[PDB]
Amino acid sequence: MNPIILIIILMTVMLGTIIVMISTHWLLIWIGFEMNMLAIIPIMMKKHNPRATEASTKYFLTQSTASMLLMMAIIINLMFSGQWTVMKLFNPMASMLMTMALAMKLGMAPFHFWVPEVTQGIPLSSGLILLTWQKLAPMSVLYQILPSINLDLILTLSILSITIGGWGGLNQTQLRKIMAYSSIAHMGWMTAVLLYNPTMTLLNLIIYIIMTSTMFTLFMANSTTTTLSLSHTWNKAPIMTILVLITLLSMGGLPPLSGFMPKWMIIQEMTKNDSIILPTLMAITALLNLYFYMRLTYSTALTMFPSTNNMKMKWQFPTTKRMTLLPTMTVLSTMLLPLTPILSILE
Amino acid sequence: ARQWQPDVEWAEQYGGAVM
Amino acid sequence: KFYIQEPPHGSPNWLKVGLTLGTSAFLWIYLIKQHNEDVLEYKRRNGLE
Amino acid sequence: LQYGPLAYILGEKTTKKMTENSKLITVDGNICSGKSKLAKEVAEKLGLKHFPEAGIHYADSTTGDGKPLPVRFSGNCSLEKFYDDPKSNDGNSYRLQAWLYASRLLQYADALEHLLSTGQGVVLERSIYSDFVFLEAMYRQGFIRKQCVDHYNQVKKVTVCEYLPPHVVIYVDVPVSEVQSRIQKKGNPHEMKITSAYLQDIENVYKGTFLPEMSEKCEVLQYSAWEAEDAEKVVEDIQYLKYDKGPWLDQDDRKLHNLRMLVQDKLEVLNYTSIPVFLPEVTIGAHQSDRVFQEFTELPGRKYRAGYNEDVGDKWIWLK
Amino acid sequence: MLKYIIPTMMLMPLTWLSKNSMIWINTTLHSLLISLTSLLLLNQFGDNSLNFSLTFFSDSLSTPLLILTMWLLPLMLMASQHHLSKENLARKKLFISMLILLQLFLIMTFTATELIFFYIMFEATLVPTLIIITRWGNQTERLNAGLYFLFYTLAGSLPLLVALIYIQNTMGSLNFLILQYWVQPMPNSWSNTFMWLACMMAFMVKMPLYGLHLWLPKAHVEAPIAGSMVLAAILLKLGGYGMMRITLLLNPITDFMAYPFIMLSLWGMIMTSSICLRQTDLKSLIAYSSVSHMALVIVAILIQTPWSYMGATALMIAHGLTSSMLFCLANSNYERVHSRTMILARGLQTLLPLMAAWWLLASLTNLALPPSINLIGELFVVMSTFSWSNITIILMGLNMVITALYSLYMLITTQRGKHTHHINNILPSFTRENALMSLHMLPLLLLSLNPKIILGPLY
Amino acid sequence: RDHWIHVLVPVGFVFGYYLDRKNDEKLAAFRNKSLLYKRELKPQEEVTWK
Amino acid sequence: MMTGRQARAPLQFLPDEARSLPPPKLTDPRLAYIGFLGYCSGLIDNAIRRRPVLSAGLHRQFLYITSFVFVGYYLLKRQDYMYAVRDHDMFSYIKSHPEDFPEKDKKTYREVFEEFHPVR
Amino acid sequence: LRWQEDPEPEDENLYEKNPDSHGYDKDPAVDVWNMRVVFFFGFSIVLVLGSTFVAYLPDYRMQEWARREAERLVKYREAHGLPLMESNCFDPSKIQLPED
Ligand SMILES: CCCCCCCCCCCCCCCCCC(=O)OC[C@H](COP(=O)([O-])OC[C@H](O)COP(=O)([O-])OC[C@H](COC(=O)CCCCCCCCCCCCCCCCC)OC(=O)CCCCCCCCCCCCCCCCC)OC(=O)CCCCCCCCCCCCCCCCC
Ligand SMILES: CCCCCCCCCCCCCCCCCC(=O)OC[C@H](COP(=O)([O-])OCC[N+](C)(C)C)OC(=O)CCCCCCCCCCCCCCCCC
Ligand SMILES: CCCCCCCCCCCCCCCCCC(=O)OC[C@H](COP(=O)([O-])OCC[N+](C)(C)C)OC(=O)CCCCCCCCCCCCCCCCC
Ligand SMILES: CCCCCCCCCCCCCCCCCC(=O)OC[C@H](COP(=O)(O)OCCN)OC(=O)CCCCCCCCCCCCCCCCC
Ligand SMILES: Nc1ncnc2c1ncn2[C@@H]1O[C@H](COP(=O)(O)O)[C@@H](O)[C@H]1O
Repeated sequence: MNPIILIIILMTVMLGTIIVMISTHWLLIWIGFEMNMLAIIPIMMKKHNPRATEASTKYFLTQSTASMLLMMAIIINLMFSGQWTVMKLFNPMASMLMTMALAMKLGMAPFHFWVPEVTQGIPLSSGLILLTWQKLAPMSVLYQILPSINLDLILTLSILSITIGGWGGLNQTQLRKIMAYSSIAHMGWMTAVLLYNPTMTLLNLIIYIIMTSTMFTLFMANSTTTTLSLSHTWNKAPIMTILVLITLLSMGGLPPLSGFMPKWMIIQEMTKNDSIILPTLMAITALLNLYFYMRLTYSTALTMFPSTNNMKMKWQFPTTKRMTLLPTMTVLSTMLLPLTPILSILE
Repeated sequence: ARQWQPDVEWAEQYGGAVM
Repeated sequence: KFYIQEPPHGSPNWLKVGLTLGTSAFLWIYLIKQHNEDVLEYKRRNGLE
Repeated sequence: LQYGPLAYILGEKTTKKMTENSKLITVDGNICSGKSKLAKEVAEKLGLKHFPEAGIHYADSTTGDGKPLPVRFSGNCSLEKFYDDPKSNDGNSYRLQAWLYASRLLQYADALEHLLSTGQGVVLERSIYSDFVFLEAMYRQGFIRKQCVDHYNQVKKVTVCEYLPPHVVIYVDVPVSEVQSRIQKKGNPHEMKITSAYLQDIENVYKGTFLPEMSEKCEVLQYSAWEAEDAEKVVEDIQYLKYDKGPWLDQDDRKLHNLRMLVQDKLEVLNYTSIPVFLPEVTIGAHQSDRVFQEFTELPGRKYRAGYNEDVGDKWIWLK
Repeated sequence: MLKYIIPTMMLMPLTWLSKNSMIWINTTLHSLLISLTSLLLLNQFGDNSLNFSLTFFSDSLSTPLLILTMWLLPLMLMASQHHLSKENLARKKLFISMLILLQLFLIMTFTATELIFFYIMFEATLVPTLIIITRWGNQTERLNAGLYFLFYTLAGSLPLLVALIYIQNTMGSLNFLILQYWVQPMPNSWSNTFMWLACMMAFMVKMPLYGLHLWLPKAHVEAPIAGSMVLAAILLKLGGYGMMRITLLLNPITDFMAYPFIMLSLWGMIMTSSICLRQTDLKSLIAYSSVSHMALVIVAILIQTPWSYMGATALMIAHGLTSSMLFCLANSNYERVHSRTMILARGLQTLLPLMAAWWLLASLTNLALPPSINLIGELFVVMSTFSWSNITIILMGLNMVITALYSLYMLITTQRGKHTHHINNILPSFTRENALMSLHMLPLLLLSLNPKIILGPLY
Repeated sequence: RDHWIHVLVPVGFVFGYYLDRKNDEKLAAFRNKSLLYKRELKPQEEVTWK
Repeated sequence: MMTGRQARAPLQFLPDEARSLPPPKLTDPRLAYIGFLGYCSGLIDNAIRRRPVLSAGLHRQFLYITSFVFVGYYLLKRQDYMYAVRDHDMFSYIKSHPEDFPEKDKKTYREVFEEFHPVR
Repeated sequence: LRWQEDPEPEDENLYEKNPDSHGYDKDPAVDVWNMRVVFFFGFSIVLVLGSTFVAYLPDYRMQEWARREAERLVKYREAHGLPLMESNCFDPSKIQLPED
C-alpha cells in the first residue's frame, strides 16, 4: 500500500471513531460507524491472500448487519420520541435492537462468531486495530444509552461473553484466536459493570487496550503467530519471554499486577449493588482465561522448547522493528496497581 | 541429573490446529 | 575499524540527543513553573501568605 | 532506521535510480563449471557488483567484524564432512543444506537491497532459485530423507514467494566427466570423494527442472565450457536482450518500496527459515541451544547491539 | 514496617549490581543483617499491638512469622547456591530476585492492617513461588504442580475477594484494628454460611486442609530447595495467620460451622501421617508430614480457645523451622545421589556422622520431643482439644504414635542399616550444608529457653 | 568508594527508619491528649514524644 | 456517575476551581512511583534493543523519567480534584437533605444488650 | 535418530580441585570468605546478639509488671477485708438490664 494512502485510511478510521465519540445526533453516530468500517476494510486486506479477503467479507457482513439494526433502532427512536439526541432510548424495542447492534459490533456472545475468524485472517497490526480501537465507538454509544439498556439483556450478553470467551481459548494454539477469545471475555467484563458504574467500564477498557496492545506489539516484535513459534523466543530474544510472562500474568488478573485492577474494581462496584452471585461466577470463569495464559507462559517463558539450527543465523541480526511504546506499554500493563485510585480521572 | 527441558514430544502437542 | 559495516548507532545522533535533552529540560522547567504557579494560586485563593 | 516510509514520502523513489544496467544476473552451473570467474568477468564488463557464492559463513562475513565465526555458532555443519560421509548418522546433510539455503536467502536479500538502494545490478552465483538442485540431488542419492525434502519445500514455499526472479540466468554446460577432471586437478582432498551419480543428478535437476521453470519467469543463457571462456560473447548476449517476461515489468515505486522494506529487515527475511517443524537433523535441544547461545553472547562485538560494545572500542554509549 | 520493606527492596540493587562471584555472599550478608534487624518487632505489649501506621502493624502473632520469614531468606540462599552454580548469571540473579520479592510480599502480608491489602499481598505471594517452582524445578512435573498450586489457591481465594469487599461495604472498613471494635455477631443463615465459607476456604487450601491438599505433595516436591523451604516454612502459615485474623468476624457461626472441617483435620492427620508410613519419595514423606502437622493448626484455630491459639502459633513457628530443616536434609542427600527415593541411599551414619546427628535432631523435633517448641505447640493444642471434647485425645494420641513411627523410620531407612554398595559418590559433608542445618536447628533449640515470644497475641 | 555496595541495604534501613519517624509526626494528633497518659508539660519541654 | 457534574463545563482536564485545591508536592510518593515507572521504561527500552541497560542512553532514560513525572503530576492533580468533588457533592447533599440522614442515638454499652455466645 | 543434544554433564566434586572446600564456591578465596560471612553474620551476629537481645527484652508483653501490680492489689485487699476478685468484671451500678 502507498504510505500516504495508509496514513489517510488510518486517519479515516480514527475520524469515524471520533465522529462517534463527539456527536450528539444519531445519524452522525451511524455515519461514524459506516466511515469506520469503510476505512478499516483495506487494513484487513493489506497482504492480499484469500484469508484476508474471507475475513474482510465476514467482517463486512457482521458490521453491515449491525449497522442496519442500528439504523432501525434509530428510526424506531424517531417514531417514539420525534427527535435525534444521542441519549437514552424511548422504546424498549429500539433499546433491544441497539444493544444487539452494538453487541454485534463488539463481538459479544452469541454474536462472537466473527471475532476468532477475522482476527485469524488478518495481520497482527490490523488485528491490533480490530481488538483495541474498534472497541471504542460501540462502548461510547453503550456509555451514552445506559439509562435505557435492559438489565437482563446486558448481563446475559456479559456472562455469555465471559463464559464463551473463557472456553474458547482453551482449545487454541493460534495466538490471534487466543487474543480474540480474550477479547470476547473482557468485553463481557466491561459490559457487566456497565449499568452499575460506567467509570469501571472505562477503566477496564483502558487497561484491556494497554495489555492487548502490549501483547500484539510483542507478537509483532517477535513475528510469531502461533504458540509453537512464540516458543522460539528464548533462544532469540530472552527479554521478550520475560515481557510476555509479566504481561500474560497481568492479563489473567493476578495481583500485584495491573490487570487485577479492573475486575477487582468491577467486583467492588457489583457487591455494592447487592449482586454477589454474578461477580463470583464471573471471577471463577476468568480462571479459564488465566489457564490458557499460563499455557502460553509455560510454552514461552518458564520452559525452553527446542529450537532449530537456523536460529543461530538470527543471533547475528538485531531487531530493526519499530517496537513503538513497547517499554511504556509493558510498564503500564504490569506496574500500575499501586496507582489504582487514579481511576477517578475517568469519572 | 540436569534440569528437564521439554522434548519434541512435549512440543508437538502445542503444534496442531487445535489444542 | 572493527565492524565490516558501519552501524547506524555507531555514532550518536546529536540532533536527537539535543532534542532529547532540550525537551526534557523544557518539561522540567515548565513543571516547576506550573507547580510554583499552582501553590501561589492556592495560597492566594485560600489566604496563606 | 535510515530508509522507511518517510523517505518514500519525501521523494526517495527507486525507479529514478533504476537504469538499464540495473540487472540481477545469476550464474549457474555444476560443481566445477568454472563459472566462478565467469560471473566475476560479467561483473567487470557490465559494471556490476559481484557477490561470491554463499557458504557457511556468509552471515559471519556480513555481520560483526566480517570474519568467519567458529562453526558451532554459524552452520553447526560441515561441507567437508558431507563430502566424506553423505549418509551420516547425525544429519549433517540436510542441516548443511538448510543452512546454505538460509545463507543464500540472506545473500539474495543483500543483492536486492543493493540493487534497490543503489540502482546497481548484482551478479550472483547459485541463488535461491537454484538451491533445490542440490537438494533433490541429495534425495536422489539417498543422502537425506523425504521429510527433509518436505521441510525444504515448506521453507521454500513460505520464503521464495516474497521475491522476484533474477533478470538473467547464465547456465554453463559442463558434462560430468569434465567436472570430475577439474575436481581431480583441483586437489581438494574431500571434494574428490564426490561420486558420478550425484553430479549426474545435479545436471539432471539443472536441465530438466531448473532451466524449464526459469525459462518463463526470466531469460536463460546457456553456454558450453569453452564458449563461457569468452566473456565478451556472454556480455554481448546480455546487452542485447529484450526483457519482456517475468514480474519485473509490473514493478512501480510502491511494490519496490515494499520489497525494499522487506529485504532490509533481515530478521523478516530470515523469519521462516526456523519454522517450528521438529525435524531431527535440524532440531537443536534446549541445553545445547542455551549453551551455544550464551557462548555466542560472550564473543566480542556480539553481546549488545553493534554500536554499543565497549570492549571492541565503542564510544559515546552513555549518550546513545 | 518501612524499616524492613526498604532494605528488602534494596536487596534488588544489591543482587543486580554485584560482581559475578559476589552475588551470593552480599545477599547472604545483608539478608542476615535484615534478619538481625527483625528483632525490633519484639516490642510487644500485653494490651496493645505494635501499631505503626494506617497500613502496617505487628502483633505477637505476626512478629514470630516475620522473624522466621526474614531469617529464612539467608538460609534459602545458602541452600540454593550449590545446584544453581552451573546456572547462567542472569537467571541466577533472577532466582535471587524472586526469593527477595517473595520475602518482600510476605513481610507486608503479615503486617497488613487492612484485609484487602492482605489479600493483594497474600495472592501476590503466588507469582514468585509459581515462577520458582515452574522454572527452577528439576523434574517434568513442575509445570503441572505449578498449575495445581495456582488454581487451588485462586479458586479458594476469589470468593475471599468477594467476601472481603462485602465486609468493606457492610461494616465500612477492612482495617483489623477497627474490626476489633466494630465486629457484629454473625447470625445463622445460608447467606452467613456462604459468607463463612468464602472467608475460610482460601486459608483452608493454603494450610492445607485434608482433601484439598493435593497441590502440596506436587508443589513441595517438584520445587527446588528454596521453593520447598519457603512453601513449607512460611507459605503454609499464611493460612493460619489469615484464619486467626478472619475468625474475629465469623462468630458465633464458626461454633457450628467448624464441625466438618475439624473432622477433616482430625481424620486427616491420621491419614496423611499414615501415608508417611508408605512413602518411597522422601520429599513427599516430608510433604505429607507437613499436611499432618498443619491439620492440628486448623483444629486449634477452629476451636478458638486461647490455649489453642498459643499452641497453634507455636506449632506454626516450630514446624516452619523443623520442616525447612528436613527439606534441606533431603536436599543434602539429593545432591549426592541425584534421586529422591528413600530406600536408595541407606546407612548414611556410617559415612556422614555429623549429618546423621542433624537428621537425628530434626527427627526428634519432628516427633515433638520435649521441651522443644514443637512439643509446646503440640501439647497445648492437645490440651485445648481435650477441653473441646474428651474423645479427641484418641485421635490425638494415635497420631502421636504414628508421628513417631515415620519420624524414626525416615531416620532408620536413610541413616541406619547397611550402606548401599554401588553408590560411591557420597561426598563428605560440606561446611555449607552443616551451616544450613545448624542455622535451622540452633534457633529452634534456643526458642525452648524463652518460648513466650512465639506464643501469639494472647500469652 | 571501593566498597560502595555494602551501604545499599544498611542505609536503606537508616532511611527507612527515618521514614518511620517521619510518619510518627503525621500520627501525632492525640499526643498528650489520651485519657491515660495526658499530663502537664515538664519545664523546657514542648512534646511528650517525638 | 458524576457525568452531569462535569457536563456544564465539558472537556476540562483541570477546571478553575481545581486551582482552589492544593497541588501535590514534587516529593509526592505517587509521583516518585511514576518516576520509577519511567526508569523501568528506560531500562526495558535498553533491554529490548540489546543495549547496556544502565549505561546506554542516559538522555533517553532521563526523558523517560521526565515525561512520566510530567504526565503523572497532572494525572495526580486531576485525581485529587475528582475525589474532592466527590466529597463536596456528598457533603452538600447531606446538608441539603437532613431527613435522609438523621442523627442516631448513640447508646453506651450499659444499655446495649448483646447476646453472649460462650466458646467451649 | 533423535535431535542434536548435549550429553548429561557429570557431577562435579568440589573436593578434587579444592580439597579445603567449604562448598560455597569453586574459587577458594570466594569460598572461604563466604564461609566467614555466613559464620560471622549468622552465628556471631544474629544468634549470639539475638539471644542476648531476646534474653533482655524489656518485660516482654508486660507480664512481670502484671505480677508486681497484682502484688500491689492483693496487698490492698487482704488488709482491707475485700475479696480477692469480684465475679463481676464491671460495676453492676453501671449496667442496665433488659426488663422482663
Ligand atoms: C542463651 C545461651 C544458651 C547456652 C546453652 C545452650 C543450650 C543448648 C542449645 C542447643 C545445643 C545444640 C548443639 C549441639 C547439637 C548439635 C550439634 C552436634 O551434634 O554437635 C556434636 C558435637 C559433639 O559431637 P562430635 O563427636 O564432635 O560429633 C557428633 C557425632 O558425629 C555423633 O553425634 P551424636 O549423635 O553422638 O551426638 C549428638 C547427641 C545426640 O543425642 C541426642 O540426640 C539425645 C538428646 C535428646 C534426649 C536427651 C535430652 C532430653 C531433654 C532433656 C534436656 C532439656 C531439659 C533439661 C532441663 C531440666 C529439666 C527441665 O546430642 C548431644 O550430644 C547434644 C546434647 C544436648 C541435647 C539438647 C537437646 C536436643 C534434643 C532435641 C530437642 C529436644 C527438645 C529441645 C531441648 C532444648 C534444650 C536447650 O558438638 C559440638 O561440636 C558442639 C558445638 C557447639 C554447640 C553450640 C550450641 C549453641 C549455639 C547457640 C549460639 C547462640 C547462643 C550462644 C550460646 C552458645 C553456647 C555454646
Ligand atoms: C478451592 C476450591 C474450593 C473453593 C471454595 C470457596 C468457598 C465456597 C463457597 C463460595 C460461595 C461463593 C462466594 C460467596 C460470597 C458470600 C458473600 C456474601 O455477602 O454472601 C451473602 C450473600 C447474601 O446476599 P446479600 O448479603 O446481598 O443479602 C442481604 C442480606 N439478606 C440475606 C438478609 C437479604 O450471598 C449471596 O448473594 C450468594 C452466596 C452464595 C453464592 C453461590 C454462587 C457460587 C457457588 C459456589 C462457588 C464456589 C467456588 C467455585 C470454584 C470451585 C473450584 C473450581
Ligand atoms: C522467633 C520466631 C522466628 C524463629 C526463627 C528465629 C531466627 C532468628 C534467630 C535469632 C537468635 C535467636 C532468637 C531466640 C533466642 C532465644 C534464646 C534466649 O534469648 O533465651 C533467653 C533466656 C532468658 O531466660 P529467662 O526466661 O530466665 O530470662 C531471664 C531474664 N533476665 C535475663 C532479664 C533476668 O536465656 C537464658 O535462659 C540464659 C540462661 C543461661 C544459659 C543457658 C543455660 C541452660 C541451657 C541448657 C544448658 C544445659 C542443661 C542440661 C542439658 C544436658 C544435656 C541434655
Ligand atoms: C476512554 C478511552 C478513549 C480512547 C483512549 C485511547 C485509545 C487508544 C487505542 C490504541 C489503538 C492502537 C491501534 C494500533 C495502532 C494504530 C497504527 C497502526 O496500525 O500501527 C501498526 C503499524 C502497522 O505497520 P505495518 O507496516 O502494517 O507492520 C506489519 C509488519 N511488517 O505499526 C507496527 O506494526 C509497528 C509495531 C508497533 C506498533 C505499536 C502500536 C501501539 C499503539 C497502542 C498504544 C497504547 C494505547 C495508548 C495508551 C493507552 C490509552 C488507553
Ligand atoms: N549439496 C551440495 N553439494 C556439494 N556442493 C555444494 C552443495 N551445496 C552447495 N555447494 C557449494 O557448491 C560449490 C561448488 O561450486 P564451485 O564454487 O564452482 O566450487 C561447493 O564448493 C559448495 O560450497
